[PDB]
Amino acid sequence: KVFGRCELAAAMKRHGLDNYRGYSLGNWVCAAKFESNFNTQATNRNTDGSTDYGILQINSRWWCNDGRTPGSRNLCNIPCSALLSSDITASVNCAKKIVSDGNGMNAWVAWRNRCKGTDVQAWIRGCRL
Ligand code: NA
Ligand code: NA
Ligand code: NA
Ligand code: NA
Ligand code: NA
Repeated sequence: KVFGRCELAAAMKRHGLDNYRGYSLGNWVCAAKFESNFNTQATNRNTDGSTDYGILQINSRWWCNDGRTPGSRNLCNIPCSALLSSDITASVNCAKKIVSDGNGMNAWVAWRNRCKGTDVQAWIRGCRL
């Protein structure tokens, strides 16, 4: 599923990401834009044999099991395929596990480069959220 900006913002809001560990909603929308272009089916293969999955391009080395990232972990206790669903539950829950504290969004390089230190409120503008 390819979400619209405000559509994803609203879903992320419903799922509790607004001000999660102090990160306002726009942060998460901004990260998703530059990680996946709001496409739940986004995948990226890395040279280390890991893969990034879903709206937030969550990586298989640590966070999910894809059965092909040898010697890796699954801290979200999910198959990585769960991160490709139109149902954003698994991606949100896993994102919350990644951000386990208030510097946690540094995990996403795209967030660091495109969102951190920015007025992320623009990401929810026009959404009435
Ligand atoms: Na929802
Ligand atoms: Na893994
Ligand atoms: Na797979
Ligand atoms: Na899917
Ligand atoms: Na930006």
